[PDB]
Amino acid sequence: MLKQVEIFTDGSCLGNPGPGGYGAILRYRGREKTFSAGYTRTTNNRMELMAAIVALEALKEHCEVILSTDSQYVRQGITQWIHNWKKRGWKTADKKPVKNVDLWQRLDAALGQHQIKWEWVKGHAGHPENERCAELARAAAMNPTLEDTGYQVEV
Repeated sequence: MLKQVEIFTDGSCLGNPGPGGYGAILRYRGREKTFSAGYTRTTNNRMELMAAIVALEALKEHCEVILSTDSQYVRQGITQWIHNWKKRGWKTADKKPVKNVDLWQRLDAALGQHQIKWEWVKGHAGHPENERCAELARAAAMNPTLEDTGYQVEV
């Protein structure tokens, strides 16, 4: 039994906007849970974020997590953006809502419930788990069955 929750995530999109999907593997309690869904019209950035959201919202209790992902998008947000966006009420320099605020807020809400350690990996050098996430993400993108109601073109 592992003493830390381990999450692996990836997302993929066939357009901008186009069919996308995500794959996330969660090692928790003593089980390995795999999550994957496809959206008819979305973006690659929204799928990377959606993959982390889904895994984290699957945790019912406060946990110690290690999230491994190659998303530059998540990495940039976690490390350079989110802290300053919160100070600014989630507005850009020109006072408009930040792009994908819906998902960033939803991620934020999940983050604050656990003790997380982020593992930024190189796509070309991932764990077999990262590689499976991509497979899942790809498959999902060829069979979308959900609507990304949050997706906008505007902001």
